[PDB]
Amino acid sequence: FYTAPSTESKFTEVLSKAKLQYPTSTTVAFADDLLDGYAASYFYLTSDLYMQFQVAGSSQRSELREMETSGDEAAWDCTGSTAHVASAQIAIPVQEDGIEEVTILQVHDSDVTPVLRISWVSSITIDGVTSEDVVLATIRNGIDDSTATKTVLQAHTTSRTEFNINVQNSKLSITVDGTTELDEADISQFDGSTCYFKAGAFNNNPTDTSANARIKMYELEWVDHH
Ligand SMILES: O=C(O)[C@H]1O[C@@H](O[C@H]2[C@H](O)[C@H](O)[C@H](O)O[C@@H]2C(=O)O)[C@@H](O)[C@@H](O)[C@@H]1O
Repeated sequence: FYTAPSTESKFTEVLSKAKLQYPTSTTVAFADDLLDGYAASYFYLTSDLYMQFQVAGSSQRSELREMETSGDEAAWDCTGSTAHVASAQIAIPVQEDGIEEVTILQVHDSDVTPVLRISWVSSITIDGVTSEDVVLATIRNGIDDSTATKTVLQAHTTSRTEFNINVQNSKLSITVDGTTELDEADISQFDGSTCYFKAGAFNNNPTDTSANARIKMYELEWVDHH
């Protein structure tokens, strides 16, 4: 009794270029599975046509991982001259009690390091400034450095919001509803790495391991160019 996101043509291309991971890193549905009507409590189309991801547990995820239509995994040069762009229209609902951070978009390297996470956070303190209920960009400072540079992008709203990630020439930019909120952040620390996009709900440090994080996407696409 779940409608598949594949029933909406606006998702055909991204699903053809994705695989779904749930609840950890193992793939539960490949592109062909997704295109053939895959749907479950953790991944389904709502009545008003959002692709909704839902998951409970610490560091558990319901997440799409960028793929090539060939079936190759996406593995583009993180710092190369070819622009890689991810665009999404995301409605972040008020999260259930005990949900503290939910990652909704990533640039991830082809090993174990997220280059960028865009996440909702209940709270965050950056250089002495605490912000409540915001959308955050987190860029890891290196593969061998567990620390990250964090940037507030937006006050959380339930309204559908346009996010754009543009990666090119060792820099990364983020726009929110068309306004630049992170302007050519350096990611040269991933020279020599390959990268891919992810999108969905990835539940970070919940205080209630039973609560469900929940994220809705009205549009989603990832492209490259030159
Ligand atoms: O909480 C920390 O100690 C560090 O977490 C970092 O983000 C994590 C994130 O919580 C997820 O587990 C993800 O899978 O891996 C990320 C990682 O880079 O290890 C950063 O938030 C960092 O600022 C924290 O120091």
